[PDB]
Amino acid sequence: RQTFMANESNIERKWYVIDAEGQTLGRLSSEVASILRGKNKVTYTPHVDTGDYVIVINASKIEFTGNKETDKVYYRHSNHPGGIKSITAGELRRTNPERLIENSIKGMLPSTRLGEKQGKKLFVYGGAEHPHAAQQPENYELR
Amino acid sequence: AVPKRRTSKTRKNKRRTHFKISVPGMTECPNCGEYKLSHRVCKNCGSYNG
Amino acid sequence: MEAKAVARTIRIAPRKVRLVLDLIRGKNAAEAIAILKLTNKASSPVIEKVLMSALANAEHNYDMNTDELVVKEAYANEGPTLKRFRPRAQGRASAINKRTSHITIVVSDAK
Amino acid sequence: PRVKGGTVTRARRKKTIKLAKGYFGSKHTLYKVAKQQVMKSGQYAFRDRRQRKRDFRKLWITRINAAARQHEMSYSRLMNGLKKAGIDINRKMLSEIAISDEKAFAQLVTKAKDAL
Amino acid sequence: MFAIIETGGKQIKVEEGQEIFVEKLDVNEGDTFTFDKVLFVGGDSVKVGAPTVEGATVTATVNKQGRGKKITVFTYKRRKNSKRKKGHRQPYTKLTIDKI
Amino acid sequence: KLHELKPAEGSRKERNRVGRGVATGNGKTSGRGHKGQKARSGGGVRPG
RNA sequence: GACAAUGGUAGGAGAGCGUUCUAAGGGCGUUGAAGCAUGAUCGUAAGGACAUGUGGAGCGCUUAGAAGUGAGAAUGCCGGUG
RNA sequence: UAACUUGGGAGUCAGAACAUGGGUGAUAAGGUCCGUGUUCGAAAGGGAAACAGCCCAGACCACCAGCUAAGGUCCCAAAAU
RNA sequence: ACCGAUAGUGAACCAGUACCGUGAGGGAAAGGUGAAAAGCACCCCGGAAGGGGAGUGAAAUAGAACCUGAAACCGUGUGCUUACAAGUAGUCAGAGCCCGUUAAUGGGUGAUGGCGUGCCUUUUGUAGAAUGAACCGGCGAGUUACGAUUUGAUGCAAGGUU
Repeated sequence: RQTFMANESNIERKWYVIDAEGQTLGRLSSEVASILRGKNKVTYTPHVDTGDYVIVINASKIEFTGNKETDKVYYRHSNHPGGIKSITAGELRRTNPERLIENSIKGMLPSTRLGEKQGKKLFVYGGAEHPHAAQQPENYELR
Repeated sequence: AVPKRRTSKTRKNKRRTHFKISVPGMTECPNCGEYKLSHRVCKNCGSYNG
Repeated sequence: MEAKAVARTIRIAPRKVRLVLDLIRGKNAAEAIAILKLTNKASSPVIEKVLMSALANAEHNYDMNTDELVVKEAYANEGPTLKRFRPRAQGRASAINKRTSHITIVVSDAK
Repeated sequence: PRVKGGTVTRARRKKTIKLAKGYFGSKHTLYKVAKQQVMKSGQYAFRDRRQRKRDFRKLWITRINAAARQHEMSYSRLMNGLKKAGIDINRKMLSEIAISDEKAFAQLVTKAKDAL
Repeated sequence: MFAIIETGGKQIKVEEGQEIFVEKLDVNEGDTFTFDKVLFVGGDSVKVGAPTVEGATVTATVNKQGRGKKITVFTYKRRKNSKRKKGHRQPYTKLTIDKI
Repeated sequence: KLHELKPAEGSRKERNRVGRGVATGNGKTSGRGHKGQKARSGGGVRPG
């Protein structure tokens, strides 16, 4: 029974910054959902969280491939009879680019009490700057 | 209508979270020296002393 | 040392008594005698006696001055119940319960 | 002779209630309900012994992949190299050898690479 | 100085004075055993190779033979009058490592 | 010796009581199968 | 010691545990029996022990024999409490 | 590695889907009535998102051990961005 | 090699009675203080009932609602845990925190992850929105007499047996 598990006491976490310039929405989202989850460090510890905080920058520059800016609809419901709304992925990005990236990455993390706490490590901002200079966020390069 | 399921000891004891009587809220009288109801007379000896 | 007092087979139902016992459990002697005398409930003139006679054993059997006493234990238990019936409509009957309780109070000097 | 049941029914309805303590509500109190839950618990345990040997293997494989990716080589590639090299160390030891010591692990990555 | 032995169809990480539990051997209590199949000698000492290192035996003393904690193997099939109940205690041997 | 007796070997056997649980092999239905005329009490057919 | 075998309903075959009573032998009990309560104990299972309380006069063990011999379900019968 | 023979004890007589030959219906029906196989009934485990009957495979018990089957390797979710 | 108070007579308890019916008629429930009443003088709280002491006794947690006193159910105190969460409520993995046993890979609690649609009847097929059970305790269903046929055992054997 020689197996090592990691507890809150022995876990540390880093801060990274990813740039969305010239990146596909689904080719960037997949790689960020493996950092938040902590599948790059040797002590995986599925019961405990070991992931790292990431900061997206320039999230407007995100790019879609083929006729999607007018042929991809995001639907929602408000529980009232007949109330079902929709907005095209083009207009969403010219309106609220933080939401676009942030609702694609979260559809790749599990839906449990623990995947809800790993979705709070994602900070998204359209501008080339970010207000988190108080830490030491080092850059991470997507492969 | 009739009840479909029995009620457990847990769900019964939550309902009575609020089934309690409050403190009468009394004060000492500056004659009798005995607790009396506010804005009433001292029963032990009647002196309202408005 | 603690003096106790019991009233066995009082005729008020047990979960009507329990509403009052809460208001006094933890209070002080003179405060407890006053609450049971300014409350509108029906179990007050009986519970008060069980308390006015726990303080007569706290000083006549043992020797404690009745000023520094607290109420430590106050609970109401069950007693044997009486079976009764009340005739309903269209030739049918239903049962009735005349419930009973035991009341118990322990006063102590915190030593 | 007349043989009435005595103390033989009570003696085996308490062997079943003691096996159910910590169960919620009435499942640790009443016999009819605690007997069904004691039965289901055994069936789950038999199934859960088998899956414990599957769960832990997919834990050692994630750890080893995350250690190997640092040296620009996939878990699949590394495993194929080790077989050629005839090292024969199972998944559990490689994960422990990696977590405890980084240097020993490198001495393996290199051999697998040489094997190709 | 840790090594990787191969005793009971399994492998075990071993350190000096570590208490390790393995499958039932024939050696008597209070005797001294030895392991002839060592796979990996490393850590502080020189990293070595495989299938098996040359020489490199590991020695230990036997402390107790025993029987593990009891379990109960119950199963059934619903709506069909079919149940079964069995017990089990797996035996073991406890050793202490004293020379790698 | 009236306190250590043993009959011949092979001779006595224990009778079979049906309807005494599931692990005997003769439990619920007691060796009759399911509904019919040979499953009711009072029996099924004439000797002919 | 070697090899082979071991999912199971209706159903057929084999070996076992426990309960009350009796015969013979051998024992424990006011220096506390049965039974009731708690425990982290031993058997492949049905099950068997040993300590500690509560109680206050009866009860086990070995080998045979005889059965009102085992309960979770019948809109089952009776009592108690929700 | 089975066969037949004489004696003791039985249960069963409401079957279902899938593939392939045909009636009947309309080259309709998870329709129905026959021939020929298998699986369910009486069969757990892995895949088909969930899904008795479909593809793989027949559980004596224990294990933080190895090599494979159908099906698979961007993330949820183990293994090729 | 019959029962031991749900048993044995309907009936161990003033029972063919309390009661139910115009009538013929039906028909229950209910045993146990101690060896001996030695069945709690007197004192205190209270209108009493009921208590707290002091005494009787081997024992009053033996006080006439009297041996023992199980489970449902109702309470009082407390060691770990719970107010962003979608739960056949368990089972395997697992930190943190509190105790110390019929001493052995100990006991209690459980943040968080994986798997996971009660039991019984009846059916080709039931998580089933098909049936049954409010819960706990007691009682509640292949037997015997005589004949027939086949297996095992024992005795004698061209005899065997009343």
